[PDB]
Amino acid sequence: SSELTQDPAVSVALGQTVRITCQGDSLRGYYASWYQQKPGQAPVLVIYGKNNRPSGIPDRFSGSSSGNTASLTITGAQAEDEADYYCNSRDSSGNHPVVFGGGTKLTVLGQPKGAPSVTLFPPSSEELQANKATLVCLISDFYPGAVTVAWKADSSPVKAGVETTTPSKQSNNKYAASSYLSLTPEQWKSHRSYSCQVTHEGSTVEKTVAPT
Amino acid sequence: QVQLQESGPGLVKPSGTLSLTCAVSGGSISSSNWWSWVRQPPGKGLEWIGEISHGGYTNYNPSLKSRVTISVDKSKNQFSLKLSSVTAADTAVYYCARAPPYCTSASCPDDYYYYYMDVWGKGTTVTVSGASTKGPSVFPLAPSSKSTSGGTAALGCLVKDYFPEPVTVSWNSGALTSGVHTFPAVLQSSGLYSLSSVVTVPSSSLGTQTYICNVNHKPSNTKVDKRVEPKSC
Repeated sequence: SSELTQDPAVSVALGQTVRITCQGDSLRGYYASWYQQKPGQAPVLVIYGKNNRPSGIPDRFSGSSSGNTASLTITGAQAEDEADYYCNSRDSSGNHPVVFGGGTKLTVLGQPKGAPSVTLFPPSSEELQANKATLVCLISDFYPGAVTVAWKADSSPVKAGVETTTPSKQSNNKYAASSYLSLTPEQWKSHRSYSCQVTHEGSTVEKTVAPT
Repeated sequence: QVQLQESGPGLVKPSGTLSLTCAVSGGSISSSNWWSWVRQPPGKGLEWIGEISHGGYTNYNPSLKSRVTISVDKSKNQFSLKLSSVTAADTAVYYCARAPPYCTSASCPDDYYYYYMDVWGKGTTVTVSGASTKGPSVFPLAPSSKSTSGGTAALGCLVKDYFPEPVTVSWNSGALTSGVHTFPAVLQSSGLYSLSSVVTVPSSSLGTQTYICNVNHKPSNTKVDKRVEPKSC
């Protein structure tokens, strides 16, 4: 296609080599640049002028091009190379506006799986005295990035007042999520306990807190 | 050594005008450089907005040209972006950036003045919405025996019921970075956000150190510094 295109996703095994390719008419006679972006972070230039690495970029990144395609190669991929990679050009038309590829999300396979670390906080004294009550269930360091969360009041299920996030990618490529249970102060103070139950790949971690 | 920092309003009303500034440090706006803007809608890719040189010359994305003005302020060493008639499609993180002098047209005398953006700001989050801004209510998440496991204790801060995004959290005015985990916000049924930030610390440091979370909600011009102390009582 004439437009600047790259596959939306590709995977590579730890320590293997992967080539990310961009294709478009604007690459003809053009020295492309490439940008790495991780969730929650600004883009970082990794290749410019077809094949030049900025200072600080490791030598396992390289670039090449011919005709209407340009490629970013990662040789000996490491876990920290998991990111979205965008190619960049300027169109030959008009006054040459800047165009980005759609980005290729690179998954690095073989990273360690992990059960979630779960911390459950009770309502603070300050919040209770403000006539509100929130339990905070923080869930981190799990891989793969899928989880389900359930809450208990004493031994019974409670679903009113529950709000739970989608999992988010941490800097170590594991995932995080949080779940909040809203209660009244009188409900909190009159129960024996409340529990957060986190299920991840068939196993469950439950934490319990009690008023005191 | 050029570094860039965006500032923005957080919320812009629909059909209103977005105004952003980028503060340049470690270099002069008057140097040969293309001071640039890029944006990224939530969950989507990068879109270049435009560029300006110190002399006033501009180039804009043709799909945005009719609504964009980029300007430069020599004396304050800043450049800026105005985007008029905004809609929900303009909700995005906006980045300022620097591109060195370039020449990519076939008519260029030289070929080695490549185009690229090597320096990027942190980004500022712009939400186009008719709803009202609401500052957060911050509560401590005290360390206790039940939030401690062996030699490591968790403590944190709960940031409740704010709009729009984002909130940033630091600890001890930035002097505490190890073990800090600020979680992505939940979007509640009310349309308000809440998030938590937790730090893991040695359990033997709980009596000897002071822990303060610094919550910044720039959209509502609110900052809260919340002391987090062990439970006791």
